[PDB]
Amino acid sequence: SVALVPHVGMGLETRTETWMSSEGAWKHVQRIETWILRHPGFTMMAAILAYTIGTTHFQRALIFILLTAVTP
Amino acid sequence: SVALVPHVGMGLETRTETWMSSEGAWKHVQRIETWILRHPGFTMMAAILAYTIGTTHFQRALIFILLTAVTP
Amino acid sequence: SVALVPHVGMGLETRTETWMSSEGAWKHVQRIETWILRHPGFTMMAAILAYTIGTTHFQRALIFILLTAVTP
Amino acid sequence: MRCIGMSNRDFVEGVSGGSWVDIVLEHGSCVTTMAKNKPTLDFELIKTEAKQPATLRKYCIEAKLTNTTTESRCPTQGEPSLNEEQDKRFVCKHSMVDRGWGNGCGLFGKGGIVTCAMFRCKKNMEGKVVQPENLEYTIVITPHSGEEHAVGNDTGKHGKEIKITPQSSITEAELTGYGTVTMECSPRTGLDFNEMVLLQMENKAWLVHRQWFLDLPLPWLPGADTQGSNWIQKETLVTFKNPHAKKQDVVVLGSQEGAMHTALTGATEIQMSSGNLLFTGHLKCRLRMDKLQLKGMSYSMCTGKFKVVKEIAETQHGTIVIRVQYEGDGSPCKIPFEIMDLEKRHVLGRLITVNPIVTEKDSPVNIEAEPPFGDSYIIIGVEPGQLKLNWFKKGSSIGQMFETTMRGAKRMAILGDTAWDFGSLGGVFTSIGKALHQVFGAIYGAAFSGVSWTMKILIGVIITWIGMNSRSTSLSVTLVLVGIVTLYLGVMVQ
Amino acid sequence: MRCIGMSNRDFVEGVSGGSWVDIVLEHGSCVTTMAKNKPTLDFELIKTEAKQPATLRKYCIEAKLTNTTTESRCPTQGEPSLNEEQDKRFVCKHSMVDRGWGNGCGLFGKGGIVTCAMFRCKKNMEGKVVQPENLEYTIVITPHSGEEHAVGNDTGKHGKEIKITPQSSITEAELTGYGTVTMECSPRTGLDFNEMVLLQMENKAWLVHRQWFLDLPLPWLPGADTQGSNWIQKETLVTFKNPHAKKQDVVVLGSQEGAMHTALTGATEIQMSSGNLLFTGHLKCRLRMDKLQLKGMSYSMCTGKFKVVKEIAETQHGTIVIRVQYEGDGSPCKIPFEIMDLEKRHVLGRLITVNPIVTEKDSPVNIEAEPPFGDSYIIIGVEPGQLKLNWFKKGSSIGQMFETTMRGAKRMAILGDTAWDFGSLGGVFTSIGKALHQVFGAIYGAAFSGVSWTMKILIGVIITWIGMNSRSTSLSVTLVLVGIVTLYLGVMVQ
Amino acid sequence: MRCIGMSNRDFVEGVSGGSWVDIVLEHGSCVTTMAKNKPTLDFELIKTEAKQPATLRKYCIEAKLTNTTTESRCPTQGEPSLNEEQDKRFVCKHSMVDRGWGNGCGLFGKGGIVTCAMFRCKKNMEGKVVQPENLEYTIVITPHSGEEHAVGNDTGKHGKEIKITPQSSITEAELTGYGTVTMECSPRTGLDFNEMVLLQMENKAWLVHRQWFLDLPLPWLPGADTQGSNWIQKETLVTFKNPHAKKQDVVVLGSQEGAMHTALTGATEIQMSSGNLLFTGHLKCRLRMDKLQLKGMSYSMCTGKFKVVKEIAETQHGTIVIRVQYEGDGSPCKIPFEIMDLEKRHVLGRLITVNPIVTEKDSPVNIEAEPPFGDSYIIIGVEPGQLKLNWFKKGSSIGQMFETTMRGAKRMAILGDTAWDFGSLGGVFTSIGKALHQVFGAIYGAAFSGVSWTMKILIGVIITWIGMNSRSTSLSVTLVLVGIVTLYLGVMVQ
Ligand SMILES: *[C@@H]1O[C@H](CO)[C@@H](O)[C@H](O)[C@H]1NC(C)=O
Ligand SMILES: *[C@@H]1O[C@H](CO)[C@@H](O)[C@H](O)[C@H]1NC(C)=O
Ligand SMILES: *[C@@H]1O[C@H](CO)[C@@H](O)[C@H](O)[C@H]1NC(C)=O
Ligand SMILES: *[C@@H]1O[C@H](CO)[C@@H](O)[C@H](O)[C@H]1NC(C)=O
Ligand SMILES: *[C@@H]1O[C@H](CO)[C@@H](O)[C@H](O)[C@H]1NC(C)=O
Ligand SMILES: *[C@@H]1O[C@H](CO)[C@@H](O)[C@H](O)[C@H]1NC(C)=O
Repeated sequence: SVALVPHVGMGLETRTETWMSSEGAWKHVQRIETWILRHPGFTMMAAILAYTIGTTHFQRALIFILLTAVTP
Repeated sequence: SVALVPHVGMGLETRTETWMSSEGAWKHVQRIETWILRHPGFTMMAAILAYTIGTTHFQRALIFILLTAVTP
Repeated sequence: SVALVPHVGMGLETRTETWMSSEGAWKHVQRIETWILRHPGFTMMAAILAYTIGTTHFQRALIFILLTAVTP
Repeated sequence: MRCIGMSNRDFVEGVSGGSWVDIVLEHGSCVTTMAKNKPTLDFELIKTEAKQPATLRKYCIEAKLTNTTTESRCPTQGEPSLNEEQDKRFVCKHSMVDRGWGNGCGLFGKGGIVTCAMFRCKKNMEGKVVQPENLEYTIVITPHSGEEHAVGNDTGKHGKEIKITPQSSITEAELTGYGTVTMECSPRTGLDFNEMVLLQMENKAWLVHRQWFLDLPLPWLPGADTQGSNWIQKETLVTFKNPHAKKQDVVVLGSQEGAMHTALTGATEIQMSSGNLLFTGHLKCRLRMDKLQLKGMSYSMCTGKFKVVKEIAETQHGTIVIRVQYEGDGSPCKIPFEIMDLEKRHVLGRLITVNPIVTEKDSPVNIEAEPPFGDSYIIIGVEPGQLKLNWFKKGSSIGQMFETTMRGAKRMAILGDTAWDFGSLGGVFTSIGKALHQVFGAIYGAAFSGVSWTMKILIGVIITWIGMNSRSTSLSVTLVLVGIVTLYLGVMVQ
Repeated sequence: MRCIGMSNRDFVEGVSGGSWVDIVLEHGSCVTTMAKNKPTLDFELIKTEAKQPATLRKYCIEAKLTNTTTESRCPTQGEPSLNEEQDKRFVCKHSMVDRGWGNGCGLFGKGGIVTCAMFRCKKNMEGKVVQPENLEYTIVITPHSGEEHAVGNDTGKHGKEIKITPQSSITEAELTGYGTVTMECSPRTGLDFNEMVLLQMENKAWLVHRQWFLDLPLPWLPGADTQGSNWIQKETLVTFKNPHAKKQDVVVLGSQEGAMHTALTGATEIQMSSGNLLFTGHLKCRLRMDKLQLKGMSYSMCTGKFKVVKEIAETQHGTIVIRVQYEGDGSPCKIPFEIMDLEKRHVLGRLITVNPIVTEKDSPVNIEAEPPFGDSYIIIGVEPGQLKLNWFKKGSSIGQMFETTMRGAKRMAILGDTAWDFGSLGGVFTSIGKALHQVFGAIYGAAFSGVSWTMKILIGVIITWIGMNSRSTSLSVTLVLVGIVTLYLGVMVQ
Repeated sequence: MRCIGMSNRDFVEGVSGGSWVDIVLEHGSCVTTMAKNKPTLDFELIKTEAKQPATLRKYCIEAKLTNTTTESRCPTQGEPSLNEEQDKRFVCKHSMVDRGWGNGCGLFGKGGIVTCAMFRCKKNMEGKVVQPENLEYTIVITPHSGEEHAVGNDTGKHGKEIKITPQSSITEAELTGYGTVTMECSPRTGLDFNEMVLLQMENKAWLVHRQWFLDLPLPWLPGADTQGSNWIQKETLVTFKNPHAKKQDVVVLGSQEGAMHTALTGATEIQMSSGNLLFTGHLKCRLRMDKLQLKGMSYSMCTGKFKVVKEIAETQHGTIVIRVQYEGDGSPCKIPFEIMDLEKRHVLGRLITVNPIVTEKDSPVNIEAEPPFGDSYIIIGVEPGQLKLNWFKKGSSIGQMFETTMRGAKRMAILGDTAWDFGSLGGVFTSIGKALHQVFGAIYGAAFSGVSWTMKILIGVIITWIGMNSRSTSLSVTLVLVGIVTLYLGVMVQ
């Protein structure tokens, strides 16, 4: 749907506040947090998968947060 | 027949578009794609036949695409 | 177009000859031979290209005839 | 007798387990079935009637474009719209033209332009799918009765007509004086119409493949359509040109009837004028001759004389037909027909026409028989009045072996796994042979699915070369024989 | 005066090369310019009047399905057709359902089924585009004169309202007694509308990107459509549910007002009721005050005293405003306003309201001045009657420098390469800086096309880690700088 | 001004040695020539009249068979002869059928059969050829004068129509007040019609190759034939089917109009209703402006005011067009048009419309000029009354460089060695370059004779792989260059 694709990043931002600039800016972080809280099993599975696939102590956390972010 | 051997590449191409310029350009590509998706067995057979005849990792794919494109 | 895709190989061939059984059998062969006679430069170019790309004394002629028949 | 004029003629000499024998009757061919103590018959599949055809898809071969409308739009102002775009009858296309102050616009750039034209189909070809259950195979059964004109008579009135229908797999054919025969045909198995369409176009009909008929790049409408105004994929018969990027002109292509004809190089031509008449394919049936009796078996040997009405004529397979007229009394009798060598040690040749009899007086009867290779003597009469006809039949044993091997190979190439059941009397050997051939034919159809005969030859040569280059055992000779089979299938096609 | 009540306010103290200065006026902010011997001015872009809007595309947000019809087809007999399929107003879809003897057909399998429903959009949204030549930027210019309620008066009637239009870029503004000023702005370059779309929906308007607007998954029709019946991509609002493959039920989705509102997070809201009123964006241009003269320079220093009307109030940027009323004789005069320290060795602070005068006797005059950090004394009157007003301005020089650096960084993040023209007085240094920042911003936009602020922070942290891990010289510090500026653009967004 | 509306527009900016310049005028494109002291001109090859067409060969697309006769011969008796065998109108074909006693014969075997049918062509197409001296290239020359209706006016009535004829190569064009210009073409060099054929079919004409037209597998007759009854190669439109080897029936194929339209995927459509109107091709030839003079160069600079009639609009190449009307007195004057930077120090943008003048009062004047990238101030009036309009042109210097490089590459790929003469001012460098390009194009046409664009891409990537695999010096880089030019030629097709 249209709601899936947001208007952020288009470069048309100015000094004036945008539409739904207060709650729409942090809504992704909040939805990811509540999704992780509702699904802790998938979170731990992605964590151990990133831990066993990274093996660099930096790519582990990167792949972990990517797997928890790309999953709505 | 008459429909075969089109008037392509004859060197008379100019700045203006030719007869059947939109559909005639990708006509062969589209018909080959249709013939491949309709008969994938021959595609895999030609791939297996070319993998054992190329022996250079480049002639294999070349002979494969040539076999899948030569068949009308 | 529709004439580009024939009805050959469909497995419905019976004892009775099919439509265009006399001229349709050697139609592609004779059209390729006439296209060769009308365009010998491309034939010799494909021949030398396949000779330089084969380096095995067998796949040269195969690639040559494939490149000659694949071009309508 | 009717099978004699046929060139591609087959001879079955097998009955076992209840005189049942599996034969495959072809439209262009005919099968001569003979036994030891049972009369010989000639089965020819002369027609296939397909009733209640269901329209699958109608394509347009020649059309026209009326109400040519065009409207441009200024650049950076969206696309142009038309009231004819909402009607799918109007084929429409959008493109970009050069818009500036000379075209009534304010900006200079690529402006959208829509071109619509009412697509009216001038002539259309129809696609009909027929269920394998509504078929009707017309089979003529000519018994070797030795009539004056039964030899090669394709007009009929000499044999019996059987309408093999899937509704009644079991059927009986009652002959004149030979009794009744059983013919259990399997029309659903051989030449299945579930993937075949009866494409009709300008009084010319073809038996096309369904998968090949569905993906034809032509404007089509479903068979359920009764209006005929809506067409799917109208862009295949309609082109849009943008000369100099100034205006868009829409043009209707010519009649695709010639393109269709040159696109049907593998489809078989049939007759669809008042009824769907398929004249191609095959029909495999088991034949049972338990109730079939020899006409005139109770007749004794007539001690009269015979006269040669028609000279001995050798057919393409080597069987000779001789027309002899009985002169003596007692017309119902058994003709003492035999074929011996020059020294006349014993009967060396065989008789195609089993138990030749004389029906009525002064009626020339025909007798077909396969003489041996070389010189032979045909004996027609009894010792007092005897016709010792000398006949030299060309050929050899190895020659006939090669001919019958090539005929069997061609039959296997044409019928696939159905030719292995031709003349099969049962058993584990023929069963496993047919099973292996069916598996190999399925693999071949998966590999060689829609390739041409030239491509078949090329792939066979490549496979043979790879097999000859294969140094490992148990894998080279298999590839060589596969390549030879592919070469044979390529040289034996259409 | 009008610029004092503004939270986001800028101060320009540069004029050279012909008394010109480049300033960037924004809608939410305002610019307070001043010179050495020229009167200070306050420029505020209050409104942008976009005229002659051309609708390029109208998306549907809520529709209704009428005349819902459907029909199924027997398996292996093609697709089912409907008379409504030829009408693009009817959205349709083909699928397969279980067909057998219980449904009315004879074959058992997957039969084709189609269902058509008339797509009648009840409410929709409109997307328009305006040419950059049709803009009208309304800019208010309020000179510091010192009326009774001039400070923070956003109603108007205090300055001049100039309508910058690209039809006449060069234009003069005639003030009351301050002479004339020159300001050509060319709204084409600032906030170009060639890639932006004004989107209107339920009396709520947004300034969306053109590419983001064209790729909206909603039923749309071109802006040139006047009937509104034919829609494109109607399958986004109309779905077809086939439970258990029995029947295909068509149904329209809910209203997309909320989905669009949550889809317009990065879009800036504007007002479109009777005219296109843009209240966002920026406008960078050159201002020439060579013809600008000081109002009241011919007046001498009056000897009368002053009385404080309103107490000294410090603004958000450090400037103070004092409202004083003249009591002596000879009201038209130059107020001896200054800011000194305790010992009064010389003036330490600067005066914002250049040349403060009293226009009328018994009229409160507002004086704005920027005192130094720490303690300061504001002298207003002559030595007989003098106002000794103490003021303690909190902060330090390092704090002011950090605040100015943060403001400049925010301006460069909001305007991009346009902020480098803010307060520019020419020269090769600022020119090469603007060029380098323009190339860097082009590369940034090519890399960060439409990423979110969270993904922006993520890529910034990634680049910072790569730079800290890269051990090469002249290549890691650049990566750390890119990571820092990406983190800053992430935390300073929306 | 007519060249402004064209998207594919070229700009020639060179004259030397008598002000001669070689330009290639195309039908889809237009040429804009300009000098430093001579007025700019716009050349558009709008039409090519081909007179005196001689029919070379008429092909048949739809025929009809009548008087279908057949005759079967007994085996071992030769081929059956009919009275229609000598008649060249009747198409015949010999075959073998099964002959025996059932067919009226005495022997059994393969008997010869002949089937003749009168070949009556109902619909056919005609190929014509025209001598290269019978061409008449219509070239419109619209000088930049400033008429409000001259910008992109394809209707004409504003320029001069020149009929370039190979009999009269050197021709003169007399403009209104700009003087005379010389054009020498002799079209015998380009567009060799000795190897091209105008193929007309159902009021649709194409420009095809002679070798491809003479190799069409269709029933044809020479152009000298009048009766039209004799057709050569009739078997390409008729099929002789021998079902079951019983009888040989001949059936005429459908209309080959659709198959022909398919066979013309690279042919260019033209107009042939009453005269052969070629709207494709090119004409490279020389233009001499030595006799050409600037109109109104002796006029002074008028001091009056100007008003903007039409706003500034940028073309696809970047040249802006401004329509402004003069207000003051003294109508015959010279418009002080200039394009300066933000600082207004020196002119940067060049004027496409050189020497803009005001012809009559109350008449809008069009002025085209190429502004620099970024912001540019267009000054139209004198210091007191001046239209200082700022315009922002997007792009960069490297952007325009890549754009013009791609334009030149496309022109080369389209014109062969002819594009090297575009804007050629003479010298040894361009001469040897054109010679090398002609040799390379000859070798290319020898190698890439009639291959499609897909085959072009395939051969290009193959040559690129071979060049990357080659390790020898001076052989890898040339092979990579051949591969990449083949890739570009395959990409830019149709
Ligand atoms: C199309 O043209 C015909 C003939 O000019 C006319 O009768 C008809 O009204 C037009 N419109 C439609 C929709 O057929
Ligand atoms: C072309 O010139 C003619 C001259 O009469 C004018 O009527 C017409 O409007 C012009 N076309 C344009 C400006 O597109
Ligand atoms: C839909 O139905 C209504 C009433 O049931 C009718 O008025 C309308 O014409 C119909 N729409 C069609 C047939 O397109
Ligand atoms: C603002 O200016 C208006 C017009 O001069 C005046 O009526 C008003 O009192 C001033 N102050 C406020 C707070 O509106
Ligand atoms: C063809 O048949 C028609 C039928 O009447 C006849 O008039 C004509 O003479 C015949 N032509 C030939 C060449 O036999
Ligand atoms: C076929 O039989 C019919 C029976 O009436 C006869 O008239 C006809 O002559 C026979 N055909 C041949 C070729 O003998």
